[PDB]
Amino acid sequence: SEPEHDHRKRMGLKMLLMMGLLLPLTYAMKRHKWSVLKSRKLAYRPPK
Amino acid sequence: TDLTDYLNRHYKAPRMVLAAAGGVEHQQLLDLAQKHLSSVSRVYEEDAVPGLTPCRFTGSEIRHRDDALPLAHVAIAVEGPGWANPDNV
Repeated sequence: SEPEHDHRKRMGLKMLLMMGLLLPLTYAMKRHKWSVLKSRKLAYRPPK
Repeated sequence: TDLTDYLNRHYKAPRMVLAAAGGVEHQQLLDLAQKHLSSVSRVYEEDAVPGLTPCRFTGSEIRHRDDALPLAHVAIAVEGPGWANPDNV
């Protein structure tokens, strides 16, 4: 039923290593491009 | 008291330039500075010399949104070198 087993698991660990390499890169990029926003403090100065 | 302390600390003698430009000569101005401007402070009063620390430039952004104004003013700048650096020219 499965003559595909060894090559499937080969692509499996290749995918796992590639995903574990390329996911913190995009995570750090997203954290940078949103840490420009999350440091924003707002103030309201009405004329009273 | 705050103004008295400020004038005692920061209006000292070695931080003053007496500058004259125009129809004057240096000898009469020097005699007038000797007569009138002598003995300004000549003292530190605590043996604590005040100085200057290098102030860091940081990148930031301030937005004062007020939409009832007719026009918008935006100033964008980077860090300049200083007075003593020739590349200012």
